[PDB]
Amino acid sequence: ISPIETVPVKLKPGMDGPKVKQWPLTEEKIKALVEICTEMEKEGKISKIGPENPYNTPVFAIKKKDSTKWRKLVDFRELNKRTQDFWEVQLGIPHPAGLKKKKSVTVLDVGDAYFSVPLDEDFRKYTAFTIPSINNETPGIRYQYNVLPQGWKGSPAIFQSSMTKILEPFAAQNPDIVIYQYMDDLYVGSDLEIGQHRTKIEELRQHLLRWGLTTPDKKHQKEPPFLWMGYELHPDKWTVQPIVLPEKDSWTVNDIQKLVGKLNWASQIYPGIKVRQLSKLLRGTKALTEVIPLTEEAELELAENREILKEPVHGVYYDPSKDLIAEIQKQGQGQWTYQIYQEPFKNLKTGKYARMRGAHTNDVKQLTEAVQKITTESIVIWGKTPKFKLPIQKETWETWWTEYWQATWIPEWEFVNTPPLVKLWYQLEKEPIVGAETFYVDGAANRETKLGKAGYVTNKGRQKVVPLTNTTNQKTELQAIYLALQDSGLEVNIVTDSQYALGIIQAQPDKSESELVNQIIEQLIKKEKVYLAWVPAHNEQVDKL
Amino acid sequence: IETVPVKLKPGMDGPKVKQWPLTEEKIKALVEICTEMEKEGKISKIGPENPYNTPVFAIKSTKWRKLVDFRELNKRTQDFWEVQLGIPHPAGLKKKKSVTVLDVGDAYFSVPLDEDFRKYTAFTIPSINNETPGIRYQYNVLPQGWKGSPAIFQSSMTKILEPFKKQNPDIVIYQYMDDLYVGSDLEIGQHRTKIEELRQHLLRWGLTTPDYELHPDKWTVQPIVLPEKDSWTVNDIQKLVGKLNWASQIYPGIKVRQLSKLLRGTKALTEVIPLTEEAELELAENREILKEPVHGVYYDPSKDLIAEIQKQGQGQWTYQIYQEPFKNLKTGKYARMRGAHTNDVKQLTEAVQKITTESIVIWGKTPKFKLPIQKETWETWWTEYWQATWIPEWEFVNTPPLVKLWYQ
Repeated sequence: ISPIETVPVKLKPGMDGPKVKQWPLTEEKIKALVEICTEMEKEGKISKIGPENPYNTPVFAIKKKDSTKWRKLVDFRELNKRTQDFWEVQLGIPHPAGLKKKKSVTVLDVGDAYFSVPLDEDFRKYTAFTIPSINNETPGIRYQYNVLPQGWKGSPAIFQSSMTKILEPFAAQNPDIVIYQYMDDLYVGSDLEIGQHRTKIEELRQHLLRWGLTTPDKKHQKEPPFLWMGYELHPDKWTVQPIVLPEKDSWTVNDIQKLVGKLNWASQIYPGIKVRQLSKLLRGTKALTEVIPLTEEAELELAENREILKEPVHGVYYDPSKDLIAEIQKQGQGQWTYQIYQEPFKNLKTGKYARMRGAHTNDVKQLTEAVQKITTESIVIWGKTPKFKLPIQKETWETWWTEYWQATWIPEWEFVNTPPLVKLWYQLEKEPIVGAETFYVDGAANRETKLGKAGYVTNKGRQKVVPLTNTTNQKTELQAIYLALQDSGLEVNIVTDSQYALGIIQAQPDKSESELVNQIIEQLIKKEKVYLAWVPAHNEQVDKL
Repeated sequence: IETVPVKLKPGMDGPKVKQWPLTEEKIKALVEICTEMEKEGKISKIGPENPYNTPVFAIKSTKWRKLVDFRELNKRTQDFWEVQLGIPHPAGLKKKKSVTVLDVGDAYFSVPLDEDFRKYTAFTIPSINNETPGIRYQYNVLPQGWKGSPAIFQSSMTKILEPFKKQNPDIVIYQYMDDLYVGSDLEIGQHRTKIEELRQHLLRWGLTTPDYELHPDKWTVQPIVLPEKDSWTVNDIQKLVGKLNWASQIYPGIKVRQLSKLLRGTKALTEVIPLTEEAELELAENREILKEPVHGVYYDPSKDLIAEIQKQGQGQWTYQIYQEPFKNLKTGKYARMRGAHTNDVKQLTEAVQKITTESIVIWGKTPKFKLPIQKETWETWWTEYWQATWIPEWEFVNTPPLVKLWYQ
């Protein structure tokens, strides 16, 4: 316990406290339980009140740290379900690339933290538990908690705000030293002459101890580099704790999930990691442990990642005096790579963007999406936005955004001449073309018959119809346009009654997960001038039915 | 002054909206503001026993203002406080030849907020890189942006305004959340003089008001009309037939079959089909039908207003406000006149604000927007040009209009 001010905790509106069964357990367990229980009553963590309390929560006794020392713990489920909500314990973690080099860093893990914070008095009656002697044929003893019980709903957040309040006085007396908080740890940084930093660490330790919170009195901090939340934090660099990529013959769903996870985790500091073909496999079905054979593309991606990974790479820490740069490169199949740095020799961090949605995608729209994702990330990590280095020409961009149907904001950015440059590969005409043949295209299919036709009729009197198997109304609508393109000169006007086809083509896509649309793309790139116009049905549409 | 008690809608729980991350500049601006406000009594730090949260933002009109996003608390309380304390919306305001908008939010900060309710005004100044827990406050006074605030204050406001309303029986005055809309049929000079009189009168009774005059005489539904050319082609006929077919969804008496028969044989787009007398008959009758308004178009006050926006290039935007599809209640166009001093998101923000103002003057409600913009882009940048105390509901469209110049 401690003279800390408790936080008031009420139960959920109109709820009663737990009144749960206590089935007797092994006699050995009961013995060890009474031993540790009366030992922590002596320390004021729990008291013993028998008569009037009608509440009860079950206790269990196990041995996970077999120090000839059992462990009591309480299933606080039914109580947790009945206690109010709290301020959400901090969701997320600080990324190392937003940390600033401090001349010295100490880590302090607070011992038995929750048990050292008092619990609001009028709530303690709701933590009562019982110990039976002989199959309940002889009564038992009943206790309750005076402190934050292990794994209760309010324990972590109440602990956090108690800790913050205990820190405030020391922080006021020590503006030059910096203390970040995490579940049980303090991370204390300073730019003081090392002797002063050590004296300050002992001052903070004695402060905490006088507030009831113990701290490692040894050569305390597991020294740098620090193994923190899957990270190596080195005095002047950070990286990820090494990632072992297993070599196996067969692969389960769970194992591919673990592999894709380790790879994306690695991708924040290892440049060039791809996961497209790895995760394409899991995206297939919702099977939980089905044996998925590895594919050819997935295996080359795994080889390339394995070759990136067996060599060490690190990141630098943030310096607010030196500005912030983000640079973007394309890879292929809607995969993009990027780096955040302040100097071009060492990165603050790296990352990948994947066009997830949209089967009819565009290189420039994707690049925009990547600039957006980076911008959000930088607002989170550093509190400002990068200056961007982008493989796109200014005329290209100014042309795209001015004609695009959405509104799109483009921060301060500088063109970089590194291939593969990002361009637009074709542009439809704004008005029909004089002296160019006009193709009235249309196509049709049957839902149940699954056969279809696609054709065109031209002003020169040219007509074609082509049959197709296992196609849809939409696929033949695009096939009719593809026919018009195939059979036309370098300037062609095309007329379709398919608003879906007009929508697809007018989206100026660069690649698709659809062979037909890629062939239309290659045709449109090949053509010199193409005006595409739309009309409704009910022309040549009736002849291809 | 004791507190008006605030009982939420039964079974409703409080707002639990996550806070957005902000740049360092705006976090510092919020820290400054809130330290002053805590010093003045207006807010107080809170414990973990308070699980609610409501986003905050920093906007600007030269120094930083804090803007709380109370949309969730609004729906969660004031859907019972448009009922228990509603402010009637004068249907006359829309007809006044001029309307000026005075900010009077600073009034609320004198009035204590009900004890039992303060917990639900909690907000969090966030922290960069998750490095520190976030600073947690709740209001002890009526917050700006909450719809309950002007509801509670309207008694005081009616009293304060009574002398001016006696002196000026024709001026219309409507209070929406933090602003008075003041409508008159005076000359802009006399109107601005009378606005200044109201300003000094509000100040005589201790209402500060800081320191841009809108005119609701616009056409209700801007009627879209087909182009007028001195020569027509096959493709011109095709665009004209297409634009006339889509209007058949709205004015059903669109009589176009003489035009479909006017392009009968397979011709090249650039060929010019002459103007048939049948064809000109159809065209004139259809222009005539376009001159008239729609039938059955009314304002259902039980439902919600819906606004849609289309980008038209060269800084032009078109919008429609409706409640059922094709039954437009108002249509218009916005155009930001500043070359390279405006960009797309600046324009969209200004347009959303103009549409919301119009919507308030006309109906007392604001519309839910269908914004043509990537969700995350707007979530990142909408504050950079936002100059309003309220915040409309909105959502994000991903299908483009293949109908662009069908609106202008």
